[PDB]
Amino acid sequence: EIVLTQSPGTLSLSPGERATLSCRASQTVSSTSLAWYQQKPGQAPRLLIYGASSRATGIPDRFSGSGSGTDFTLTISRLEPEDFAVYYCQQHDTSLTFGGGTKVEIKRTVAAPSVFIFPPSDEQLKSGTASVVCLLNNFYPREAKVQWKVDNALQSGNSQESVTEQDSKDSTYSLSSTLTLSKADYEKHKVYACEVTHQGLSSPVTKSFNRG
Amino acid sequence: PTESIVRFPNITNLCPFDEVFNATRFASVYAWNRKRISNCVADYSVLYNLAPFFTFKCYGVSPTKLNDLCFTNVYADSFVIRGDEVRQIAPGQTGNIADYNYKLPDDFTGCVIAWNSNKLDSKVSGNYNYLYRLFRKSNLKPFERDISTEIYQAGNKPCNGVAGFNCYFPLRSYSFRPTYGVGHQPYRVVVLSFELLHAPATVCGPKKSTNLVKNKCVNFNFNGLKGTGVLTESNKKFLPFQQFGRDIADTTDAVRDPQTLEILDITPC
Amino acid sequence: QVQLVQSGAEVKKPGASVKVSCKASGYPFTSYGISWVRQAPGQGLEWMGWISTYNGNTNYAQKFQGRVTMTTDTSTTTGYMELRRLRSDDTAVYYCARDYTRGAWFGESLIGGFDNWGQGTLVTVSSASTKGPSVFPLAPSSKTAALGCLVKDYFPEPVTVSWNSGALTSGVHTFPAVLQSSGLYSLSSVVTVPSSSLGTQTYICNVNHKPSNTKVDKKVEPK
Ligand SMILES: *[C@@H]1O[C@H](CO[C@@H]2O[C@@H](C)[C@@H](O)[C@@H](O)[C@@H]2O)[C@@H](O[C@@H]2O[C@H](CO)[C@@H](O)[C@H](O)[C@H]2NC(C)=O)[C@H](O)[C@H]1NC(C)=O
Repeated sequence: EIVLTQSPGTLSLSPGERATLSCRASQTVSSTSLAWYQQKPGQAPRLLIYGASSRATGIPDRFSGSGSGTDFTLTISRLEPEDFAVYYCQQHDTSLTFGGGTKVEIKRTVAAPSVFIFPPSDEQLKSGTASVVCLLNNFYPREAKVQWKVDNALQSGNSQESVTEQDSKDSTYSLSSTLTLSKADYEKHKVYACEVTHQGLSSPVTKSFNRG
Repeated sequence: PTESIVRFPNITNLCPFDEVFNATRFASVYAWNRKRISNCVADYSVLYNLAPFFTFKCYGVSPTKLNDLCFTNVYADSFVIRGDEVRQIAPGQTGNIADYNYKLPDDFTGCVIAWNSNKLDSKVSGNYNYLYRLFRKSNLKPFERDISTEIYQAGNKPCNGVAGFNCYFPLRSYSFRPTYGVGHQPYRVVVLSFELLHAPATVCGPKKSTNLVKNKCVNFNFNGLKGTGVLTESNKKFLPFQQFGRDIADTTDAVRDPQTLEILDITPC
Repeated sequence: QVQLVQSGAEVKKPGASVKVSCKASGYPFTSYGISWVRQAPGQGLEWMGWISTYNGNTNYAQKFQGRVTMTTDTSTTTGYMELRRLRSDDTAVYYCARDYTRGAWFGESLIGGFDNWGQGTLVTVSSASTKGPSVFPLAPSSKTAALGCLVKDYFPEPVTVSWNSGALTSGVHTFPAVLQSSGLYSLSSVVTVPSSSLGTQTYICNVNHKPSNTKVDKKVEPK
């Protein structure tokens, strides 16, 4: 069936510029059968534009839609703090399908993380398993590359990461990476290392910790 | 008279006028679409609140009085025509559209609504999706549809169902584009026809009914039949399909109550 | 104002069936259809189906052609949806919306969209039992400073965390829960404190799990 592609995947702007989002249709879609939706974090979606031009009820004038045939465009003239959300295009010309999604965030000055590390607590040493957490405090932009090392070697698979939402005040992210593994191989070594690379830093950082 | 009494059928569902006017697709004029509306409340205000570019012209009744009239049925005929052929959608009119595609009877008693649809039905490279019949053997009767294509032999020599000189394909295309004038641009047309018979008057309209009062002179209103008089518990014989009785003086004298299915005599007070 | 209210969350198990309800208010029920959509955690929207509130005609997506079925009740003006043979991929949030894409009476396409949405119902499908959280500390090093507490091996999803009951709200980072291969969730809470308050101030975190009725407090101190 008809496949809609949203480009790009993420927009990084500032509170007051102009935003343009593009939806591309595989086949030809009639202009009467396309709509746009906005979804804020933790809320339900809502209708913005229908018929590719018309505006839904109660929608501020700053939203406009246009396009035809195989290319459609949603424009926001000026960006407010409340306009940072995810936008979806829908067609119902042949069946009904949705777009991929396009998140619009805040673009600010480049910052740097605050990489830390924590040894396992003594309460986990008798449960047969342990975990070590590498932390990355307020940084920007989001994309940071983190690896774990048992003092000479790169591991994979046994590590999972959590990334927060963009901070309300300074618009920065925070990341955590947890390496969990039983105390058997944990006792086999003494020192571990977390290696972090980010666009903000001028050199990849490596923070190590030994047992003691 | 003492009291005013209104008796209408107890129906709740609303009529689907939003599905007729806001339909994504419209039909051609030689294959116009017809929809049946019954058993619903018909509020016509939504057809007045539209912007003053919806041409609205109705025959046999005024637009203001539509909210106090019951009907047996409503029929909605939808199609798309050219800009300057909206003149031909009228009783007692002729032309290429009226003679060969869509005909209205002289006793039409119905409304016609048209609006510009250039933003939807036109294409830059040409929109040949809408057709109309140009050749026919004879004019067609009111409300007759001819969804059929066969060769038209204007001359005298028959042909083997294939076109050529003096053997024409009946249908033609409109070829709408946005770079035309106002009379060469697509127009969406909806024709509403009010069928009123000796029936229980399905399509009522927005009106709340009152309790029945008898043996007193009151103002009464049964399915739009309004008058002043006294209502008596009649003992006449009505067949199950009969709704009211007429006297020798060509005016109603008995009527059936649309909520409880009993008969009543109307008498001057 | 148009309003739609959905039921509560489900903790269904694989191979079971689930009913989701959606009660409408503030408009003529039979003039509009009802559409059902869903969103899996971390992914986009996905249409499930449409049902007419006038004659009961339905229209499903071929992915759910044989598994889903929707019904309506005009007396209470409430829609219902069954999904059958629940798999691990059916954990999501389900949205009921008022429809303006297909006509209720004649079933043709309109100019519009889903113009009124419900609150959403979270359905979790996993063959796991309710387990209370396990809480561990993670304290700053000997040498601002950072610390926190780890809550691990808990089910289901909802767990709340606070630092001294909102005393230290400014400076709290609570990361989203992650689903391990054991079918259990994990989460970390981190605070940043002055480098000299490590040995003076008290730093307790209160973690609450409702389905297991746990309200446990734990203090983190330097070592
Ligand atoms: C056809 O639809 C228009 C627009 O309807 C709105 O958008 C749709 C997606 C859907 O969400 C509807 O519920 C919305 O009402 C209708 O025009 C609106 O009508 C209401 C009520 O009269 C009015 O308050 C709004 O201002 C109108 N909005 C606009 C943009 O004009 C219209 O009623 C429908 N057309 C017909 C002929 O029924």
